[PDB]
Amino acid sequence: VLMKRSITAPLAAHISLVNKAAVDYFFVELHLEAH
Amino acid sequence: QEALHNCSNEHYPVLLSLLKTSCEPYTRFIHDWVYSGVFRDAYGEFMIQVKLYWTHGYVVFLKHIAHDIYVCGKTINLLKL
Amino acid sequence: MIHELLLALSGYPGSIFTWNKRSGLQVSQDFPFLHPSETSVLNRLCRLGTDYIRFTEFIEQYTGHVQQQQGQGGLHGIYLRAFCTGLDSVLQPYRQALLDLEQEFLGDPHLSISHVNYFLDQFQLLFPSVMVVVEQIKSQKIHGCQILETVYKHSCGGLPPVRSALEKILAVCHGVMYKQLSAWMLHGLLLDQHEEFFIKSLKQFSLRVEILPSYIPVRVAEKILFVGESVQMF
Repeated sequence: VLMKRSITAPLAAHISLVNKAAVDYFFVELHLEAH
Repeated sequence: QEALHNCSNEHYPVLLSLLKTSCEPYTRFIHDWVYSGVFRDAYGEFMIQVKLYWTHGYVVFLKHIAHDIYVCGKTINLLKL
Repeated sequence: MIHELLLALSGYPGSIFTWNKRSGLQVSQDFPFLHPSETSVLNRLCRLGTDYIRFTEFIEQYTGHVQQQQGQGGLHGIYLRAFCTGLDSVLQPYRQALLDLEQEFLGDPHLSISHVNYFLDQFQLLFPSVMVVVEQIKSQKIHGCQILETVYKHSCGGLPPVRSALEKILAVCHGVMYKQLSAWMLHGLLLDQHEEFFIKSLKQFSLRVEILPSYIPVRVAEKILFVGESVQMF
Protein backbone atom coordinates (compact mmCIF):
# COMPACT_ATOMS: atom_id res chain seq x y z
CA VAL A 1 0.00 0.00 0.00
CA LEU A 2 1.09 3.60 -0.62
CA MET A 3 0.67 5.97 2.33
CA LYS A 4 2.84 8.00 4.69
CA ARG A 5 0.09 7.96 7.34
CA SER A 6 1.98 5.42 9.46
CA ILE A 7 4.51 8.25 9.95
CA THR A 8 1.96 10.98 10.70
CA ALA A 9 0.37 9.25 13.71
CA PRO A 10 3.40 9.67 16.06
CA LEU A 11 3.74 13.36 14.99
CA ALA A 12 0.19 14.71 15.30
CA ALA A 13 0.27 13.04 18.72
CA HIS A 14 3.11 15.43 19.62
CA ILE A 15 1.79 18.66 18.04
CA SER A 16 -1.12 18.72 20.52
CA LEU A 17 1.21 18.19 23.50
CA VAL A 18 3.32 21.11 22.27
CA ASN A 19 0.27 23.38 21.97
CA LYS A 20 -1.19 22.45 25.38
CA ALA A 21 2.17 22.96 27.08
CA ALA A 22 2.26 26.41 25.48
CA VAL A 23 -1.22 27.45 26.64
CA ASP A 24 -0.64 26.30 30.23
CA TYR A 25 2.66 28.22 30.17
CA PHE A 26 0.66 31.29 29.22
CA PHE A 27 -2.09 30.81 31.81
CA VAL A 28 -0.36 29.96 35.08
CA GLU A 29 2.67 32.17 34.53
CA LEU A 30 1.96 35.27 32.43
CA HIS A 31 -1.68 35.70 33.58
CA LEU A 32 -3.51 36.23 30.27
CA GLU A 33 -6.72 34.95 31.87
CA ALA A 34 -6.29 37.69 34.48
CA HIS A 35 -5.79 40.25 31.68
CA GLN B 1 3.32 11.03 -7.71
CA GLU B 2 5.08 8.29 -9.69
CA ALA B 3 4.48 6.07 -6.64
CA LEU B 4 0.69 6.28 -6.82
CA HIS B 5 0.89 6.12 -10.61
CA ASN B 6 2.40 2.60 -10.64
CA CYS B 7 1.81 0.10 -7.84
CA SER B 8 0.34 -2.84 -9.73
CA ASN B 9 3.44 -3.78 -11.74
CA GLU B 10 6.92 -5.27 -11.29
CA HIS B 11 8.40 -1.75 -11.10
CA TYR B 12 6.73 -1.28 -7.69
CA PRO B 13 9.85 -2.23 -5.57
CA VAL B 14 12.37 -0.14 -7.52
CA LEU B 15 10.29 3.02 -7.15
CA LEU B 16 9.53 2.15 -3.52
CA SER B 17 13.22 1.74 -2.65
CA LEU B 18 14.03 4.98 -4.44
CA LEU B 19 11.32 7.04 -2.74
CA LYS B 20 12.05 5.52 0.66
CA THR B 21 15.62 6.81 0.62
CA SER B 22 14.77 9.98 -1.29
CA CYS B 23 12.32 11.04 1.45
CA GLU B 24 14.77 10.57 4.34
CA PRO B 25 16.21 14.15 4.48
CA TYR B 26 12.73 15.69 4.56
CA THR B 27 11.68 13.32 7.37
CA ARG B 28 14.95 14.22 9.08
CA PHE B 29 14.03 17.91 8.78
CA ILE B 30 10.58 17.52 10.31
CA HIS B 31 11.98 15.39 13.16
CA ASP B 32 14.13 18.29 14.45
CA TRP B 33 12.07 21.53 14.49
CA VAL B 34 9.11 19.85 16.22
CA TYR B 35 11.15 18.14 18.94
CA SER B 36 14.07 20.56 19.30
CA GLY B 37 12.83 23.75 17.63
CA VAL B 38 15.80 23.99 15.26
CA PHE B 39 15.14 23.84 11.53
CA ARG B 40 17.47 22.39 8.92
CA ASP B 41 17.46 22.53 5.13
CA ALA B 42 19.91 21.92 2.31
CA TYR B 43 19.80 24.78 -0.18
CA GLY B 44 16.57 26.56 0.67
CA GLU B 45 14.82 24.25 -1.79
CA PHE B 46 12.11 23.53 0.77
CA MET B 47 9.94 26.63 1.03
CA ILE B 48 9.13 26.51 4.76
CA GLN B 49 11.44 28.51 7.02
CA VAL B 50 11.34 30.85 10.00
CA LYS B 51 8.73 41.83 20.72
CA LEU B 52 5.65 39.90 19.60
CA TYR B 53 7.64 37.02 18.04
CA TRP B 54 5.36 36.46 15.02
CA THR B 55 7.30 38.68 12.64
CA HIS B 56 9.09 35.71 11.09
CA GLY B 57 9.25 34.72 7.44
CA TYR B 58 7.91 31.57 5.83
CA VAL B 59 9.48 31.45 2.35
CA VAL B 60 3.05 16.00 -3.15
CA PHE B 61 3.39 16.05 0.60
CA LEU B 62 0.65 15.75 3.18
CA LYS B 63 -0.29 19.43 3.31
CA HIS B 64 -2.80 18.77 6.12
CA ILE B 65 0.15 18.80 8.55
CA ALA B 66 2.74 20.95 6.71
CA HIS B 67 1.39 24.34 7.80
CA ASP B 68 0.76 22.89 11.29
CA ILE B 69 4.49 22.13 11.60
CA TYR B 70 5.26 25.78 10.79
CA VAL B 71 3.61 26.99 13.99
CA CYS B 72 4.63 23.84 15.94
CA GLY B 73 8.29 24.77 15.53
CA LYS B 74 8.01 28.45 16.40
CA THR B 75 6.34 27.65 19.72
CA ILE B 76 9.24 25.34 20.64
CA ASN B 77 11.65 28.13 19.71
CA LEU B 78 9.65 30.38 22.04
CA LEU B 79 9.61 27.88 24.92
CA LYS B 80 13.39 27.43 24.58
CA LEU B 81 13.73 31.02 25.83
CA MET C 1 20.05 -24.35 -42.55
CA ILE C 2 20.21 -25.95 -39.11
CA HIS C 3 21.24 -23.17 -36.76
CA GLU C 4 19.97 -20.56 -39.27
CA LEU C 5 16.39 -21.67 -38.72
CA LEU C 6 16.61 -21.29 -34.94
CA LEU C 7 18.27 -17.87 -35.27
CA ALA C 8 15.49 -16.65 -37.54
CA LEU C 9 12.66 -18.21 -35.50
CA SER C 10 13.96 -16.56 -32.33
CA GLY C 11 13.57 -13.24 -34.15
CA TYR C 12 16.99 -12.60 -35.68
CA PRO C 13 16.39 -12.54 -39.45
CA GLY C 14 19.02 -13.30 -42.02
CA SER C 15 18.83 -13.52 -45.79
CA ILE C 16 17.87 -17.19 -46.11
CA PHE C 17 14.70 -16.12 -44.30
CA THR C 18 13.90 -12.69 -45.73
CA TRP C 19 11.70 -11.10 -43.08
CA ASN C 20 8.70 -9.42 -44.66
CA LYS C 21 5.58 -7.87 -43.18
CA ARG C 22 3.40 -9.76 -45.68
CA SER C 23 5.08 -13.16 -46.09
CA GLY C 24 6.47 -13.06 -42.54
CA LEU C 25 9.50 -15.27 -42.62
CA GLN C 26 9.80 -16.88 -46.02
CA VAL C 27 12.71 -18.94 -47.33
CA SER C 28 14.66 -17.57 -50.32
CA GLN C 29 12.81 -19.99 -52.65
CA ASP C 30 15.27 -19.61 -55.52
CA PHE C 31 17.94 -22.23 -54.85
CA PRO C 32 18.71 -24.20 -58.07
CA PHE C 33 19.38 -27.18 -55.78
CA LEU C 34 16.40 -26.98 -53.41
CA HIS C 35 14.16 -29.98 -52.75
CA PRO C 36 10.33 -29.83 -52.82
CA SER C 37 10.05 -32.22 -49.86
CA GLU C 38 11.66 -29.76 -47.45
CA THR C 39 9.86 -26.75 -48.96
CA SER C 40 6.39 -27.34 -47.50
CA VAL C 41 7.89 -27.97 -44.05
CA LEU C 42 9.87 -24.70 -44.32
CA ASN C 43 6.74 -22.72 -45.19
CA ARG C 44 4.85 -24.44 -42.37
CA LEU C 45 7.47 -23.69 -39.74
CA CYS C 46 7.76 -20.01 -40.76
CA ARG C 47 4.29 -19.23 -39.34
CA LEU C 48 5.25 -19.80 -35.69
CA GLY C 49 8.15 -17.38 -35.88
CA THR C 50 5.98 -14.80 -37.64
CA ASP C 51 3.39 -14.94 -34.85
CA TYR C 52 6.18 -14.85 -32.23
CA ILE C 53 7.76 -11.71 -33.72
CA ARG C 54 4.38 -9.96 -33.91
CA PHE C 55 3.60 -10.92 -30.29
CA THR C 56 6.89 -9.77 -28.75
CA GLU C 57 7.00 -6.56 -30.82
CA PHE C 58 3.48 -5.67 -29.65
CA ILE C 59 4.35 -6.44 -26.00
CA GLU C 60 7.56 -4.37 -26.20
CA GLN C 61 5.65 -1.50 -27.80
CA TYR C 62 2.90 -1.36 -25.19
CA THR C 63 4.47 -2.45 -21.88
CA GLY C 64 6.82 -0.11 -20.03
CA HIS C 65 6.84 2.70 -22.60
CA VAL C 66 5.52 5.15 -19.98
CA GLN C 67 5.69 5.46 -16.21
CA GLN C 68 1.97 4.45 -16.17
CA GLN C 69 0.09 7.83 -16.55
CA GLN C 70 -3.94 8.49 -22.94
CA GLY C 71 -7.76 8.39 -22.70
CA GLN C 72 -8.05 5.36 -24.94
CA GLY C 73 -7.34 1.89 -23.60
CA GLY C 74 -6.66 0.27 -26.94
CA LEU C 75 -3.01 1.35 -26.69
CA HIS C 76 -2.65 2.42 -23.03
CA GLY C 77 -3.87 1.60 -19.53
CA ILE C 78 -2.94 -0.79 -16.72
CA TYR C 79 -5.28 -3.50 -18.02
CA LEU C 80 -3.59 -3.38 -21.42
CA ARG C 81 -0.12 -3.76 -19.86
CA ALA C 82 -1.42 -6.68 -17.78
CA PHE C 83 -2.60 -8.38 -21.00
CA CYS C 84 0.91 -8.29 -22.51
CA THR C 85 2.40 -9.36 -19.17
CA GLY C 86 0.28 -12.51 -19.15
CA LEU C 87 1.00 -13.19 -22.84
CA ASP C 88 4.76 -13.16 -22.21
CA SER C 89 4.45 -15.78 -19.46
CA VAL C 90 2.46 -18.03 -21.79
CA LEU C 91 5.24 -17.76 -24.43
CA GLN C 92 7.93 -19.36 -22.20
CA PRO C 93 7.61 -23.03 -23.41
CA TYR C 94 8.25 -21.96 -27.04
CA ARG C 95 11.57 -20.52 -25.91
CA GLN C 96 12.15 -23.74 -23.95
CA ALA C 97 11.44 -25.82 -27.07
CA LEU C 98 13.92 -23.90 -29.25
CA LEU C 99 16.50 -24.18 -26.46
CA ASP C 100 16.12 -27.96 -26.42
CA LEU C 101 16.44 -28.12 -30.22
CA GLU C 102 19.85 -26.40 -30.17
CA GLN C 103 21.20 -28.95 -27.68
CA GLU C 104 20.00 -31.92 -29.71
CA PHE C 105 21.44 -30.41 -32.89
CA LEU C 106 24.80 -29.85 -31.20
CA GLY C 107 24.66 -33.50 -30.16
CA ASP C 108 23.71 -34.67 -33.66
CA PRO C 109 23.54 -32.28 -36.64
CA HIS C 110 22.01 -34.87 -38.98
CA LEU C 111 18.52 -34.85 -37.46
CA SER C 112 15.60 -34.78 -39.88
CA ILE C 113 12.97 -32.10 -40.39
CA SER C 114 10.01 -34.27 -39.34
CA HIS C 115 11.46 -34.67 -35.84
CA VAL C 116 11.50 -30.87 -35.45
CA ASN C 117 8.02 -30.46 -36.97
CA TYR C 118 6.80 -33.21 -34.65
CA PHE C 119 8.00 -31.30 -31.62
CA LEU C 120 6.58 -27.92 -32.70
CA ASP C 121 3.13 -29.32 -33.62
CA GLN C 122 1.67 -28.35 -30.23
CA PHE C 123 2.50 -24.66 -30.76
CA GLN C 124 1.36 -24.97 -34.39
CA LEU C 125 -2.27 -24.85 -33.22
CA LEU C 126 -1.79 -22.58 -30.23
CA PHE C 127 -0.47 -19.47 -32.00
CA PRO C 128 -3.32 -18.97 -34.60
CA SER C 129 -6.06 -19.36 -31.98
CA VAL C 130 -4.57 -16.76 -29.65
CA MET C 131 -3.74 -14.38 -32.53
CA VAL C 132 -7.34 -13.24 -33.06
CA VAL C 133 -7.82 -12.43 -29.36
CA VAL C 134 -5.17 -9.69 -29.43
CA GLU C 135 -6.10 -8.77 -33.01
CA GLN C 136 -9.64 -7.87 -31.92
CA ILE C 137 -8.28 -5.72 -29.07
CA LYS C 138 -5.98 -3.75 -31.36
CA SER C 139 -8.47 -3.39 -34.21
CA GLN C 140 -11.57 -2.42 -32.26
CA LYS C 141 -9.51 -0.23 -29.86
CA ILE C 142 -11.03 -2.05 -26.89
CA HIS C 143 -10.97 -0.04 -23.66
CA GLY C 144 -11.28 -0.94 -19.99
CA CYS C 145 -13.15 -3.94 -18.59
CA GLN C 146 -14.42 -4.88 -22.08
CA ILE C 147 -10.97 -6.47 -22.45
CA LEU C 148 -11.71 -8.97 -19.65
CA GLU C 149 -14.82 -10.25 -21.40
CA THR C 150 -13.00 -10.59 -24.75
CA VAL C 151 -10.52 -13.17 -23.50
CA TYR C 152 -13.27 -14.82 -21.42
CA LYS C 153 -15.44 -15.53 -24.46
CA HIS C 154 -12.48 -17.19 -26.14
CA SER C 155 -11.69 -19.28 -23.03
CA CYS C 156 -14.91 -21.20 -23.62
CA GLY C 157 -12.95 -23.15 -26.22
CA GLY C 158 -12.77 -26.88 -26.77
CA LEU C 159 -8.99 -27.15 -26.87
CA PRO C 160 -7.47 -27.87 -23.40
CA PRO C 161 -4.02 -26.24 -24.01
CA VAL C 162 -5.63 -23.12 -25.49
CA ARG C 163 -8.18 -23.10 -22.64
CA SER C 164 -5.53 -23.16 -19.90
CA ALA C 165 -3.32 -20.70 -21.82
CA LEU C 166 -6.01 -18.03 -22.14
CA GLU C 167 -7.00 -18.67 -18.51
CA LYS C 168 -3.48 -17.64 -17.47
CA ILE C 169 -3.84 -14.26 -19.17
CA LEU C 170 -7.30 -13.66 -17.69
CA ALA C 171 -5.95 -14.29 -14.18
CA VAL C 172 -3.08 -11.86 -14.87
CA CYS C 173 -5.55 -9.17 -15.97
CA HIS C 174 -7.56 -9.99 -12.84
CA GLY C 175 -4.71 -9.11 -10.48
CA VAL C 176 -4.61 -5.39 -11.33
CA MET C 177 -8.39 -4.82 -11.19
CA TYR C 178 -8.33 -6.61 -7.86
CA LYS C 179 -5.46 -4.33 -6.81
CA GLN C 180 -7.54 -1.20 -7.30
CA LEU C 181 -10.59 -3.01 -5.94
CA SER C 182 -8.90 -3.69 -2.61
CA ALA C 183 -8.39 0.06 -2.15
CA TRP C 184 -11.65 1.61 -3.33
CA MET C 185 -13.99 -0.52 -1.20
CA LEU C 186 -11.88 0.24 1.89
CA HIS C 187 -11.41 3.92 1.12
CA GLY C 188 -13.25 5.36 -1.85
CA LEU C 189 -10.19 6.67 -3.70
CA LEU C 190 -8.70 5.16 -6.84
CA LEU C 191 -5.19 5.58 -8.21
CA ASP C 192 -6.26 4.87 -11.81
CA GLN C 193 -7.39 7.46 -14.32
CA HIS C 194 -8.86 7.16 -17.84
CA GLU C 195 -9.65 3.45 -17.31
CA GLU C 196 -13.23 2.96 -16.15
CA PHE C 197 -14.67 0.16 -14.01
CA PHE C 198 -18.26 1.52 -13.48
CA ILE C 199 -16.76 4.23 -11.23
CA LYS C 200 -16.20 7.60 -12.87
CA SER C 201 -24.11 9.14 -3.02
CA LEU C 202 -22.20 9.05 -6.33
CA LYS C 203 -20.18 12.13 -5.38
CA GLN C 204 -17.97 12.55 -8.51
CA PHE C 205 -18.74 8.96 -9.56
CA SER C 206 -21.21 7.15 -11.83
CA LEU C 207 -22.24 3.49 -12.12
CA ARG C 208 -22.02 2.26 -15.73
CA VAL C 209 -24.00 -0.78 -16.89
CA GLU C 210 -21.93 -1.01 -20.09
CA ILE C 211 -18.39 -1.50 -18.82
CA LEU C 212 -19.38 -4.13 -16.19
CA PRO C 213 -18.15 -7.68 -17.09
CA SER C 214 -20.56 -10.51 -17.86
CA TYR C 215 -20.12 -12.87 -14.87
CA ILE C 216 -20.10 -10.00 -12.35
CA PRO C 217 -23.79 -9.20 -11.83
CA VAL C 218 -25.15 -5.70 -11.36
CA ARG C 219 -26.11 -6.59 -7.78
CA VAL C 220 -22.46 -7.33 -6.99
CA ALA C 221 -21.29 -4.03 -8.49
CA GLU C 222 -23.99 -2.31 -6.41
CA LYS C 223 -22.63 -3.97 -3.27
CA ILE C 224 -19.08 -2.82 -4.13
CA LEU C 225 -20.34 0.72 -4.74
CA PHE C 226 -22.30 0.71 -1.46
CA VAL C 227 -19.31 -0.34 0.68
CA GLY C 228 -17.03 2.22 -0.97
CA GLU C 229 -19.49 5.10 -0.59
CA SER C 230 -20.29 4.14 2.98
CA VAL C 231 -16.66 3.99 4.14
CA GLN C 232 -15.98 7.27 2.29
CA MET C 233 -18.79 8.89 4.30
CA PHE C 234 -17.74 8.11 7.88
